[PDB]
Amino acid sequence: DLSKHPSGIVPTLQNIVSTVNLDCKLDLKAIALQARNAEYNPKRFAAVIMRIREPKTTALIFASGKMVCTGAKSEDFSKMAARKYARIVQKLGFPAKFKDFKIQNIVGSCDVKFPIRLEGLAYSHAAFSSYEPELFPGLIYRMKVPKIVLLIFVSGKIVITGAKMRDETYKAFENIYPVLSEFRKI
DNA sequence: GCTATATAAGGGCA
DNA sequence: TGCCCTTATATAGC
Repeated sequence: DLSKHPSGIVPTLQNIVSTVNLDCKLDLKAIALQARNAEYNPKRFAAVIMRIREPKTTALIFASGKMVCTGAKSEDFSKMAARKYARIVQKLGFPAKFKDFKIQNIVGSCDVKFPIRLEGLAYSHAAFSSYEPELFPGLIYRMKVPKIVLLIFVSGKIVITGAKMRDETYKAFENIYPVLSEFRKI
């Protein structure tokens, strides 16, 4: 699909974070007692942690009725898993709705299949880069348009994060592609 | 396991 | 105020 992805590479979506408002106060201890695949340690974190096999995800359910869903490989899968959780809560006795579902972070990654001269890339783009190999082996590239953060490795492996729309993930990778090429390690 | 990245939700505390 | 708490996930040298 060289028309949409000129580099001929499509970043793989790895993790999606979403939120939804169940729109009802939830008794968390009641839920932690009735729910099987759930864990709740208020002294550690103020949320019940639930999980489902398909789509493989984890939800953080708060007393406020708010809910975080993480782990899905796509946006649809995240909405889908979010709905299965809402229905679990519904079946637990709370008048749970599904208000304001929103994708909050999309995580993707790809392999350009060639090593990068991270120091040169960093040096040529100081304004956007943070490369301190002794702290983290990857170059932290904070792209301005779109506002996306890329983790660039010597191996040619790239992690694109911070997107709320998958096109931001694709766009960021397309913008960075010619840059990675410019600093290919020979 | 850790280091780092983005992100939401909450309680708790300087 | 504002930071960390926790969860997921790719990446990789500790």
